[PDB]
Amino acid sequence: MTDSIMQNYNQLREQVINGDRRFQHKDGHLCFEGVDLDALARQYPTPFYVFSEPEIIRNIHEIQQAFAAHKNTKTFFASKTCSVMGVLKAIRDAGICAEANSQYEVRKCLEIGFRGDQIVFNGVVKKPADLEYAIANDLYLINVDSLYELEHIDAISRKLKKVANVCVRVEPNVPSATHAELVTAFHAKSGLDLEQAEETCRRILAMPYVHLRGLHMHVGDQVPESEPFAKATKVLVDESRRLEEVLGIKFDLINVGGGIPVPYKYDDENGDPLKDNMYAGITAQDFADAVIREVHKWRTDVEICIEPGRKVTGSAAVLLTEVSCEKRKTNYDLNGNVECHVEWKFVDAGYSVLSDSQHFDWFFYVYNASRMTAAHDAWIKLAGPLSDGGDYFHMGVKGEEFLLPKETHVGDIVAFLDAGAYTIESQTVYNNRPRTGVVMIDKNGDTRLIRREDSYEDMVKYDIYLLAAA
Amino acid sequence: TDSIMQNYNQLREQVINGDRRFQHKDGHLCFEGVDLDALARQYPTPFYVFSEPEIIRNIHEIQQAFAAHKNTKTFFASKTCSVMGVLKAIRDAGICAEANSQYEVRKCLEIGFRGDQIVFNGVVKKPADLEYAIANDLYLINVDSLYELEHIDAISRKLKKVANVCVRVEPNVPSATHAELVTAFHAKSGLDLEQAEETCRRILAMPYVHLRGLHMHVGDQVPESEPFAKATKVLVDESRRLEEVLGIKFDLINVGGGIPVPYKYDDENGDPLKDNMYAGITAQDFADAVIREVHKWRTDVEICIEPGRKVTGSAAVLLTEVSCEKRKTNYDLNGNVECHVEWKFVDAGYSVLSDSQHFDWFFYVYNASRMTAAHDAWIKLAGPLSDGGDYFHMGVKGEEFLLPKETHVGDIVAFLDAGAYTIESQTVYNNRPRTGVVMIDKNGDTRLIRREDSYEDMVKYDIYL
Ligand SMILES: Cc1ncc(COP(=O)(O)O)c(CN)c1O
Ligand SMILES: Cc1ncc(COP(=O)(O)O)c(CN)c1O
Ligand SMILES: N=C(N)NCCCC=O
Ligand SMILES: N=C(N)NCCCC=O
Ligand SMILES: [Cl-]
Ligand code: NA
Ligand code: NA
Repeated sequence: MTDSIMQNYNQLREQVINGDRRFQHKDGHLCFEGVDLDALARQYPTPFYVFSEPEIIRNIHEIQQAFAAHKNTKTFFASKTCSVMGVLKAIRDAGICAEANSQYEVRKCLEIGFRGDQIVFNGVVKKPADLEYAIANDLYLINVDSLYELEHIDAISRKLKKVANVCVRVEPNVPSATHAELVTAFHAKSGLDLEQAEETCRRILAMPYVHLRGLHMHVGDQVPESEPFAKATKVLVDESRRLEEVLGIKFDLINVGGGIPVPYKYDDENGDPLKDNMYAGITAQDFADAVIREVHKWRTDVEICIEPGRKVTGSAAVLLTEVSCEKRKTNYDLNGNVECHVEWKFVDAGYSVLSDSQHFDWFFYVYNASRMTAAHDAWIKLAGPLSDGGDYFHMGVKGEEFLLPKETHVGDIVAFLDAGAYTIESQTVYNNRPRTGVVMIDKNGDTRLIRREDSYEDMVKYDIYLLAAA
Repeated sequence: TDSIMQNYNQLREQVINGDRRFQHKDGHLCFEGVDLDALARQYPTPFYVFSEPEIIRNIHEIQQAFAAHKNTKTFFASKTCSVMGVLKAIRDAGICAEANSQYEVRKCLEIGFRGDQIVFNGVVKKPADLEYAIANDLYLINVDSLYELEHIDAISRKLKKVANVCVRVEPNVPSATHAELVTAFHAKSGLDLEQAEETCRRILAMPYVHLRGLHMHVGDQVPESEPFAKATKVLVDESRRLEEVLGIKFDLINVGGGIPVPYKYDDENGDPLKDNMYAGITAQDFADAVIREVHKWRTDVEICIEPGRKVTGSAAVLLTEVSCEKRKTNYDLNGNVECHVEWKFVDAGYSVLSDSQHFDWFFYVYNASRMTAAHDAWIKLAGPLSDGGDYFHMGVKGEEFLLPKETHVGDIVAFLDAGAYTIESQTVYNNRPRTGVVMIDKNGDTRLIRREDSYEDMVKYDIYL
């Protein structure tokens, strides 16, 4: 079976450079929208991320095509997924809107060109200063998370004499087959209890500068099944319908959140999405079909807002990291007898550069971009440069082991695929390694830097100290 | 439960009545005489406050531990915290510095550590990194691979500057810390022990590489003395043997770091070998084991140690403002009520205090604004991030913490023992800024030593029109 695993992985390798809309090969190198990534990793210092604006556009089209059966849909990119300004601008250019989770996320969306009526503000903590900024900028929605926050919205909206447009976020009591930390609709810190929606909405109606637009929920992240979306949307729809009758109102909209999964493992025939959510399980079309069906049982004219994040960018980046050292190690037992030997390959990216590979057991395809057409036929362990004993990549092809060509040598470029969601803002300067540069491939296939690597002077500029040596 | 609550409040009283770091005044938690509620009104929360006096106390513990061995050299592992004012306090306390990257070496030099006070560790030292170290006359480069040693030979020859090295070896010694924190067993780091002899033979023959000794590091937060005793004995036996074989006298032996810090103080209720939030040993037990083994061989040789966590761990407190609150209902998959949860939201989440989420790390949590009030209410403590999992799971009982029932939005919550591995691991996830850092100096005065990331700082890395 360990040869079949190896055989299967190289079947996947050949699929990347043969039937993948993102990738080709040239001179034995992995290519991304026609850009030789080996050559690219010689022009910029590794490790760095390369994003594909073509692939962002493709993903966005998939999301929008998915909702064709409901004309009045509004799509808000969850900027928490990636808020590099060049990536935000590409998403604005593609024609959808923006969702933000903090005052500075709202500000950067405004700065990059999203209008206030293109921005939704989510979050379990919106301090008075955050609310005042949001209300002064005529945000499309502030998705109210608590009665405490609502009291501030009432007072600040009156103070500003500006209408605050709100959804009431409710927990629909719907679990999902994703990471425990990634469920947000079941025993959650976020949202009001469903039971509190009625009186909350009633009070918003009486508030002169707070305009109730609808109800909000968000199921979770990387949800690999359509049923949670159907169940949760039904809860929201049923309460929306009931409140319309009870309160004598007509809701502008309903906001069903995000959570469309992205494939991080592609050989679906070998995977069970309900046991391993690296298998996506559903497409954007399944998500749309589930949401739209439930909403249409209530109104076909109401506006549906969605908040996809991961799906917009997840598949649209690659992490490029150079093999920087190598060693063979012996593993002994407690009495000093050999157990095995381990071929360690060290790349210049650790978990401070790719957080979820460590902290959320996230799988990304790993290939030798310099030897993309070579058989990946050696079992190796892939370590980062950090001090932590545990800074190596545990989510291997088999156990903690990866497959690379037996010819791999120091200086080869290793590529992590599907590296575009939740990979940039989560970086650290642990061990004072810099956070990575970020390169963008535009619609013409041309590359440019859209974020610099942190410089040394960046490592210290935040500190206040007396310099001792120049 | 009632017992857990009484025990937690006995611990609370001990914080303000029998802890060298803390007092109470006006009902508020004080740190070295500084009112932390008052301090949190002067700076935007969340932020960290470090105590230079406690850093000094910790270094004194470490150096008093080694009183039986005159020639001991102590290198603060700067990966623990390299805020420049923290490095300055450590430098001013009189010990040395260890670095894990070219930029760590540079900031150590810039803040005033001399080259001869700096050890460079790392499994990846690229030629540019090695050249920078060699050019700066570092006391040690702890060689981690033969591949790296070949670059050291060539660069040292090219610069005509002597490179001072240890050979790091894996001692084959497991330890009862986190799997991710073991570094002396099945590790990515070090050479196999059998490779030491030939590697040392070849270094001797290199004209611009000087062999100082052997190096190992057992792990981080090691709750037991036996692994250090056993790993040191391995290094000492092989140091003795190579001295005989090669006819040399080693400069030193470097036994690394790993002195644990108490994150739970009620040791009478603790199993350190299952829950290493209990420290299990002290610096003195660490020194006793190391010195006991080295002294079977040489009493004159220099012992190098690389403590990180022990220097700063106990010397900081994360201050975070209660910023929202709500009560929720947890239902089962049949609409039946399971329980009722009181959520308190602070303005710090795991992007500020990484290890509370990513390594299941426990820190004492108290209401600094109501530190003299009974912590008599069961709450769940959430951060502000989008993630549903951004709440503090390492509670007083399960995922539940105790705070005064009087707790209000605007109160200041303190996380204790927040001084190790808490700053450089922060992120700007959700575009919340990495925190400011305040230092209480030796005279009890406060000053900002790191600014909170501003909006501008965070967009400044991007290249856009
Ligand atoms: C309220 C809300 N909206 C949308 C999203 C986006 O999630 P995803 O990236 O999985 O689409 C999130 C992030 N979990 C969220 O918290
Ligand atoms: C080589 C080396 N020495 C010293 C340390 C510091 O360890 P600690 O903070 O547990 O004392 C580390 C990090 N575990 C290390 O990798
Ligand atoms: N999360 C932490 N503290 N990791 C590092 C432990 C020491 C290793 O370098
Ligand atoms: N680090 C990750 N991916 N967290 C969950 C992402 C969605 C939550 O907001
Ligand atoms: Cl010293
Ligand atoms: Na109103
Ligand atoms: Na020599």
